[PDB]
Amino acid sequence: GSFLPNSEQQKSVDIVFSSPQDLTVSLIPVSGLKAGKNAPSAKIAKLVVNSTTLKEFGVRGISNNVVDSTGTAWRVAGKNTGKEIGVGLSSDSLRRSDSTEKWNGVNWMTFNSNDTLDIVLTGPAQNVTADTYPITLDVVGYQP
Amino acid sequence: DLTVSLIPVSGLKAGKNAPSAKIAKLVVNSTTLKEFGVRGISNNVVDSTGTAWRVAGKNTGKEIGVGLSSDSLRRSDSTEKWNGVNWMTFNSNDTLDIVLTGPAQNVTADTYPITLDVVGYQP
Amino acid sequence: GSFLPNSEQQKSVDIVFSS
Repeated sequence: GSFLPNSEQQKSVDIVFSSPQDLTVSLIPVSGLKAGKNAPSAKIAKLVVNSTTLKEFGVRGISNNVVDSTGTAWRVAGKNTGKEIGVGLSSDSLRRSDSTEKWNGVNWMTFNSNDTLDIVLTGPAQNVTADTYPITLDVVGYQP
Repeated sequence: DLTVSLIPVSGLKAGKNAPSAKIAKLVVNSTTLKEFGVRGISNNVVDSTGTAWRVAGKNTGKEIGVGLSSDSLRRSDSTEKWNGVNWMTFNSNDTLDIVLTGPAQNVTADTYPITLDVVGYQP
Repeated sequence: GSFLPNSEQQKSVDIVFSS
């Protein structure tokens, strides 16, 4: 047989894998918190995560004492007193997850980029000593 | 002569993708030629027939393995030589699938180019 | 499918209880 050199053609096209890319984040302490006996699930901070090119954001609390398998409840220590309080995502916030994902095994709960979520005092009513309590969260883009 | 269409699959997704996921359809039609040969063209062709090769994220600069699907390869009429160069041949008026070769490739969220050379063959 | 470490992000604030 034979090849027809004059019939040779090059064809090119673009392939696109999309749209997961990026996000912005903001963590706002609640005003007017008072020491002493607090209401159950008292709100203490608002988490905002925003984005166009992403949707499922993952979030975990980071501290010296994380108390559940998804890192959505943990304990933090007061700067001046060292006293511990229990903090975490509110029950309402937990019920608004998009999924419960396992980053190569590590669990995360996921949420729509652009939602706000509430961080609360967890469990029954807590008696909180006047102090400053640091909270740290890690946020991440998840992608199905 | 030959009329060639190369059609990207739409809505593809980032990160772990299916092994052999389909990524493009090659359509070769002819009224005059019974067969055609095809090779991938890139900066890294990885087999002796040019039916598997690598390409990369235009913005992120990272690679992916692509090539004819195993089903498509098994539809070949023959592998012929043009002055010593291997070209796998296929019936004209057929479609073939280009796929992600190898395991569940972690495709990065980007755009990737593919180039093929197609030539008429008369057996 | 996956996580994007490319866009993993950490954030800290101080919560203040007065009394």
